[PDB]
Amino acid sequence: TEEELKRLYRIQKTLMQMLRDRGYFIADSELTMTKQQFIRKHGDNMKREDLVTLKAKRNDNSDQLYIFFPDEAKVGVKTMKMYTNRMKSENVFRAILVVQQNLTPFARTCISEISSKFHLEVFQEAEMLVNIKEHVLVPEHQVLTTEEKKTLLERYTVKETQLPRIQVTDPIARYFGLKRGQVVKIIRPRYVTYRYVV
Amino acid sequence: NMTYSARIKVNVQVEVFDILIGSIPVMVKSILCK
Amino acid sequence: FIVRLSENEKAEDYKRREKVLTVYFLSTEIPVWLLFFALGVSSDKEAMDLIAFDGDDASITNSLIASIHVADAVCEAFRCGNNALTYVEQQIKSTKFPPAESVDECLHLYLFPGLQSLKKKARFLGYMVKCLLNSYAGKRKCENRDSFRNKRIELAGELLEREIRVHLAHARRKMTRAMQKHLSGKPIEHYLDASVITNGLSRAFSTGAWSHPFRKMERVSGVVANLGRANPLQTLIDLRRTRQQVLYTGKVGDARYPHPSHWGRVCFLSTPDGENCGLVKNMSLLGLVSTQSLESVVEKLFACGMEELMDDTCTPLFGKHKVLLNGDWVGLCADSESFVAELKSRRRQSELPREMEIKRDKDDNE
Amino acid sequence: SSDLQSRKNLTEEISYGLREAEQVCNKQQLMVESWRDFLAVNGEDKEEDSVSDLARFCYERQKSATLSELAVSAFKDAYRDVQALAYRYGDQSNSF
Amino acid sequence: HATPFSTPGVTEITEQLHRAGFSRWGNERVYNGRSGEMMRSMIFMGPTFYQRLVHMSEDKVK
Amino acid sequence: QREQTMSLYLSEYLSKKKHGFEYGSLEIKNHLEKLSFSEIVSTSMIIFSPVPLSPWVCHFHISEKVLKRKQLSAESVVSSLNEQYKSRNRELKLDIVDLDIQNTNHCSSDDQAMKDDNVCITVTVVEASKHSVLELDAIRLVLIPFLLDSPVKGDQGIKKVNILWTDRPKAPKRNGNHLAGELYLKVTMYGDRGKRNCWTALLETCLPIMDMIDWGRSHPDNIRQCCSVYGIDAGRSIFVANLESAVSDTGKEILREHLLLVADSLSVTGEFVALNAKGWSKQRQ
Amino acid sequence: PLRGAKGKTTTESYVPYGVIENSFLTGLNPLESFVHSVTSRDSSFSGNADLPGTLSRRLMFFMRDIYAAYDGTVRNSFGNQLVQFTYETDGPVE
Amino acid sequence: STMKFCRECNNILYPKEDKEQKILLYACRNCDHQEVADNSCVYRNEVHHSVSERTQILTDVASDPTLPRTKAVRCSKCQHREAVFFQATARGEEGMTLFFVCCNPNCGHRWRE
DNA sequence: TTGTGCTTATCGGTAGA
RNA sequence: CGAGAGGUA
DNA sequence: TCTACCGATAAGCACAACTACCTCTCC
Ligand SMILES: */O=C1\[N]C([N])=NC2=C1N=[C]N2[C]1O[C]([C]OP([O])(=O)OP([O])(=O)OP([O])([O])=O)[C]([O])[C]1[O]
Ligand SMILES: [Zn+2]
Ligand SMILES: [Zn+2]
Ligand SMILES: [Zn+2]
Repeated sequence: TEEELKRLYRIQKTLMQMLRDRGYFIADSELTMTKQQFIRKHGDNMKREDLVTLKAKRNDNSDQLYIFFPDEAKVGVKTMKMYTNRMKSENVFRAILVVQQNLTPFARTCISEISSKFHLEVFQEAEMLVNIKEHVLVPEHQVLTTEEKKTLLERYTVKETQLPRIQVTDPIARYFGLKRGQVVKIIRPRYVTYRYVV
Repeated sequence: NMTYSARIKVNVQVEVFDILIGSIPVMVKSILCK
Repeated sequence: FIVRLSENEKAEDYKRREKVLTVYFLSTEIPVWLLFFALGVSSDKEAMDLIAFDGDDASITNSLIASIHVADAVCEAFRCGNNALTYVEQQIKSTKFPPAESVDECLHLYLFPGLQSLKKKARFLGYMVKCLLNSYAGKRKCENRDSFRNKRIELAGELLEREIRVHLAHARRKMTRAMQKHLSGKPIEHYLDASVITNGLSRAFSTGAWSHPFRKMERVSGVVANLGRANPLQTLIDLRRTRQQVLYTGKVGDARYPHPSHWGRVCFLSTPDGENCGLVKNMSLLGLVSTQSLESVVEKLFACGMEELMDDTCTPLFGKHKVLLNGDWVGLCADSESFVAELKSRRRQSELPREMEIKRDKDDNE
Repeated sequence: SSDLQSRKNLTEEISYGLREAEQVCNKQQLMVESWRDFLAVNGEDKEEDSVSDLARFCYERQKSATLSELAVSAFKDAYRDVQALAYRYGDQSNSF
Repeated sequence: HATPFSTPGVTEITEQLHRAGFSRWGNERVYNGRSGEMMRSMIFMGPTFYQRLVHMSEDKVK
Repeated sequence: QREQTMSLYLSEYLSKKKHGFEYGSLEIKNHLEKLSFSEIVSTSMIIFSPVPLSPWVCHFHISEKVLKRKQLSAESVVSSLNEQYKSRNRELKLDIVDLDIQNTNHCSSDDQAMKDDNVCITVTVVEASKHSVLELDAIRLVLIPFLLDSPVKGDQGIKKVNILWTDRPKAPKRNGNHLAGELYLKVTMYGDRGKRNCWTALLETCLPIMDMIDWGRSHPDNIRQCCSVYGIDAGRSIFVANLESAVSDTGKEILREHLLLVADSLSVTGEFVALNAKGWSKQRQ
Repeated sequence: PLRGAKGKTTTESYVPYGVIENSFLTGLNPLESFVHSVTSRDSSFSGNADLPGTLSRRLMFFMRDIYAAYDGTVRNSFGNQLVQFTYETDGPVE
Repeated sequence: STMKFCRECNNILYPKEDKEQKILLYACRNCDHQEVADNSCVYRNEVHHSVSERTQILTDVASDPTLPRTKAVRCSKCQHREAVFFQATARGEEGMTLFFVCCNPNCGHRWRE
């Protein structure tokens, strides 16, 4: 079953790279590690449980995101309820669910009904095999802050609506964890452009 | 500005126990043409 | 008469869904083996001998076995007795507008009227099934609409004939309606209308709309055109044209490019540039159109040495080729080469009609 | 051409060039997966059969699309040299 | 004769035109009508059959 | 789209070995190309052999030349057939429990002996002491058409793979643009009408061979799904490249600004809308 | 191959491919003229001309509302939507 | 795919299996006649993939793919970089060997790896 | 004669309480 | 006032 | 134990198939 082991290794490496790109203080030990080290530090069987860690932001120690790996596929509402209870108890506001199959409509309703309280992200194992950011076609993406957004809107004297739009379902927005109302700075290989997440 | 046609006649006998049907246009230099 | 090779949908389960042979006769959708055994056949071996496939293929054998099984399951004890005739009579009588004739009468004047014998039409059906199977196997090429070998033209003997027939039918309907309204409650010169046909012909010639060969409504245009007096060449080339009726002339398809059958018949170098390119074809200088022959060539063909077709279905053919006259099986010939040579010699001596085509092909052996 | 002899030489050269282009097209048509055993450097006794069947190549080409495109490309490549003969057999004062 | 599929050869046409006292290629030396000088290159001249079409200039004025 | 053209580029570490690129491309083509079992078997027949508990057994005779050409063996194809049977197992709605396949170079078949170098593959059905499978029509119409369509090499998703040479690829190299030639592969896959994308399925098939395929340049040839896989910017770049290629093939010279303006105008809302009225209405909405 | 099938296993469609050794000066055989006419029948302006017009109309309906403003940005007529922040303008003296 | 006719009934026979006899027999549904079978063969078909009849000419099915072309290897007899490469077994060697055939119309040279 | 959408609608088809 | 067929770029 | 929405696939129906002109010939 070494194919599953290397698949999980690639998934973990891609997740760590995404977290480092998003600024969650990922150590170089977890980034420069090899497959031999990964399987030596794992043991006999991981059962998709050792990968569940908790990462906090570099600038702010209060903000933290926990990656949860489900024990089995075709997850239902009981696992979602358990995850929500765990997040409420541990007082965390972000979580990443690396699922195997597609979610159920009831799971979608549950995750959309409590989206205002906490924000959740769902990623498939087929999508996290190749790093999207590490590609020759994808240019550099820079997320702007509130002050930068205000200065950009004041310099051109243009409303946030009158800007090029990028959907939330786009792979880059989910890679950077972008929410609605945030603008990004794109540098093309010079002239730059800005996209509004709607 | 009229039609160059020829009349058609056939005898009809009604039994209980040559009439005119129509005119067909005639092509020039046909079997019936001056 | 249509024989179609498609999968079985009537009384078919999930496991048994494969191509079978069906017969579309008088909108009845009857199996082919029931029709075979109804036409004086009482053995499967004789039916297989009639359909002389003469090839090794698994799909054809599977289709034949499926057809036999479907025929067996449709009617019980269809081989013994006249059960097939009763079944086909019931199928015919179940139509929306069944004919007033019985089963025996509908099998004579409706099914292959050219063959008087009840057993010869079974052989013709077997030949048709053999041809269909050979075409399906790929040994025989299918007919194409671009070649002039499969196309016939009609200038005035049939183009105005259908208009005359429909106008006469309308006049007869009006006359009988007037008679029914007038008799109950007179010379024959008043019942028959003398202006309806003339007005219809005038409208057809003026508006240009002509009756469709296969549809009562949806009159086609472009049949009757005008002439030009700019120069005599224009009126000479306007009187010599051929039109191909294609739906949505915007996408003609294959019938736009010259065909090898256009050799010496129509001009492959002069076509009207535009939307109707390829549809209108100018006839060549040495172009003639054959008319209907008045004399019968059956006696002359039998005098050359052609023998009559066998009435019994038990006697097969060894090397005797098939003789087809206007698509009708008229007899058999031992050697095709000498028969064709003698027929051509008789034709060249003013003993046969000059507008006759003699075709001898070694592929179909006919 | 300058005279009749030059015209005859040009006609013969054009005929030979067309024959060479056809031969090149037939050779290029063999670049398929069915002739991998023949294209290999080994001992094959069917070398004469590949050149004896000349009329079958046309039928095989006209029944396929990729083969037809490859044949067209090869024929154009071999016919560029044939077209390049007008500068040799043409005069400077030629209007065309 | 000028039958389409039975056209005479170019050599026959050249010989026929040469026997008439003109150049074999159909070109003749011409002189400019404005200045009188002789042109360097011969001009091909021949009585071709032309036609007049029904389209007129005054029928298109709108 | 049903064709769903893809594009995969080779890695740069194969240049160290002599003729490394050609061998890598050939190995990839041999790995991820579909080869049906019907193209390998020459004669298929059913023989009444009679605890086996199988009234009818299926014989599939395969010549050794085809196996040598395709670099396959009898054990390999038997294992592939077993894996295909045990993977989906959704068809063949019969009273069949399992299915065991045997291999024998010589079989006791006296019907024909035209080929002496052709091995025989015997497929034996398993019945739980019943007569629901004793019929021949069901076996012939279900079991025979099923395993003949089961692939022995590659997966069912990939239709055809061809090796092409290019000089101006859509995805350039990182920084070593000195070379002016590549030997990338073009992959055509059947159109997945479901929610699963063809790119994700291709990523799963290429798990045994990951380092050889350069995933930093491989991109789908389609424009719409590229925006969903890699992002709107990658789709815009591919669209600009395709527009430039079309303009160059048309024989005309068009400035870059016009093409860039068209590309930016057709992707204002983060999605390449169509030129019909529906796309304009959606963009305005 | 011209006679329907090249000796039968039968054929259904063909892609014509022929080479004419003669030229237009020496004359053309009737079969050569037939081949040339078949090849040249595909050339027609009005046979395929609706596609360029439809494409031009649908592209104009998308691109006619794009203009550049006094601020240097490329705006849109509907709601002053921003399309490009800066025109490319390789030669910016304009 | 193998059909036979009874010598007494002259009708199609249907294969069947007998539990007590443990042999293959053919019987027709019209007459009670069960004859003995030969070779114990009930189906035989040559595997052919010609399911698309009268359609392989118009549509390019690509039954015979073309060999790939490369521009990296350089020929010896001529200085032409374009050549076709493929894998095929040798006369007696075991394994796959990469070959190269020059694409120059005037060269016609082939060589191994 | 096809090329895209667009709406039924029509069967399953999974969870799911 | 429309409708049907041909032609010009 | 018995649905409630969700999904894949016919199906029947729509709109659309380039511009600017000039002619005849029924209404
Ligand atoms: O359907 C058409 N649509 C459209 N926009 N223009 C058009 C259409 N059909 C014809 N045209 C116009 O005609 C000319 C064709 O050029 P032509 O035939 O008058 O001259 P040449 O030089 O091409 O050919 P010859 O006579 O040999 O000298 C097009 O320009 C087009 O505008
Ligand atoms: Zn065997
Ligand atoms: Zn019997
Ligand atoms: Zn060389």
